[PDB]
Amino acid sequence: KVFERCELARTLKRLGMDGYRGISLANWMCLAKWESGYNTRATNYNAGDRSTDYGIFQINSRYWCNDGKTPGAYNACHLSCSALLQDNIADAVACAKRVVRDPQGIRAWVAWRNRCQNRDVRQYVQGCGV
Repeated sequence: KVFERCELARTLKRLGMDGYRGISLANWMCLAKWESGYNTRATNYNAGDRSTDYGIFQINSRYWCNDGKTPGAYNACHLSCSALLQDNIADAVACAKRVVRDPQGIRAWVAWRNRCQNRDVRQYVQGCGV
């Protein structure tokens, strides 16, 4: 599923992402935008270290979900990476919250540091009714 901007903003709000661990909805929107273009099916194999990024938030298999093919990996979200490829993003959201409960918080994703951090992300949620 490729979410439309405002559709995603309201879905994320309903899921309790607005201000979760201090992270505004617009930050999550900015993150999803750059990680996948709001696409829940997006995947990216990382030939460098044998791990794969999954879903709308491009969550990595080395530590967050289990795909059985990443060496010495962990499954902190305790989900099969398949759960991160569903149209329904409830599981991906559960996992993104798990990610940010760690010290780095939203900084866990480098694309967020590159495209969202210290930027005006208000545009992401404008007119969405959130």
